[PDB]
Amino acid sequence: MNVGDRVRVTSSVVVYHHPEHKKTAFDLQGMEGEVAAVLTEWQGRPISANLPVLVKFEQRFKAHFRPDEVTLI
Amino acid sequence: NKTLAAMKNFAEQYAKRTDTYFCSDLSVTAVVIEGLARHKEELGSPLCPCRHYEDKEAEVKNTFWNCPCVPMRERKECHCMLFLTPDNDFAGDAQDIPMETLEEVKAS
Amino acid sequence: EVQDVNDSSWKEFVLESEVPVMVDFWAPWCGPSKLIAPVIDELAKEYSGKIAVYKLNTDEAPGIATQYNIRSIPTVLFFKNGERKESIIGAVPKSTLTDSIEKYLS
Ligand code: SF4
Repeated sequence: MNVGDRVRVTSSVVVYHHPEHKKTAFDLQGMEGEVAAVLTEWQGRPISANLPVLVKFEQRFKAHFRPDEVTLI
Repeated sequence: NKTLAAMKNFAEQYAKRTDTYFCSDLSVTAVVIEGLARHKEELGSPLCPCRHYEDKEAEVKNTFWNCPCVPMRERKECHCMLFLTPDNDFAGDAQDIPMETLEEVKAS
Repeated sequence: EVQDVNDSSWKEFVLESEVPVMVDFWAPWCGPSKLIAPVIDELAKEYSGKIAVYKLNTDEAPGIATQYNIRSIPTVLFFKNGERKESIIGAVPKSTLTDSIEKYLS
């Protein structure tokens, strides 16, 4: 949405890159974090990133999402 | 090629490190690797060969679709079908591709 | 064989056909492209004069690929009376493509 918003993961997102669960399936739903970036353009030029919403959580752990997977607070 | 050999190695090493397997039709694996290599050459980074880009060079600098891409690193979803999860039916059981087969598809 | 279509032959071959059109957006160095190609070839024979089947190389014809915002490949696009009817992404099974063909006939 807008950079630096509190958002909740409200869809089944399974990640294999979480520090507490390195190289293992871990669902993210129900977690809360901040919108670090909304990837659409590099230097005013259009980009095809299909998970534009980057959310920073705790432990400096971050994940990319589709807009429909996350909700504002 | 030395680039193809470098690309080959990354695919083989990364597959093992992630518990993913190459396609049961290795000619498919061969196509992708070579496409990654061709992109490595002209663009700098091994930009995913199974997408269309409005701006290849900007795409290389956002790094999103730079192999291994964000989807494959976080969600293990690889749509070129280079890195297949065990449950996928197209997943063979090799994690190694002969240097020989990679040129065979370049001629084919 | 399934004929190929470019930037200059799009309007005619696709947008103006009186029969429903199934277009295969592909690329010479995309794995799954090699996989659907046979299926697209088999589906052509099966539905002669019932639907129009064409292949579009995204490298060769980047203007159309841009025009229809084709992002993932292979994509298979469906056209009825020059209207973009459907978008199926990836190495689609024959049955799924079959099921889509029926949805557009008489
Ligand atoms: S989809 Fe991602 S992981 Fe798979 S080949 Fe393309 S860039 Fe690599």
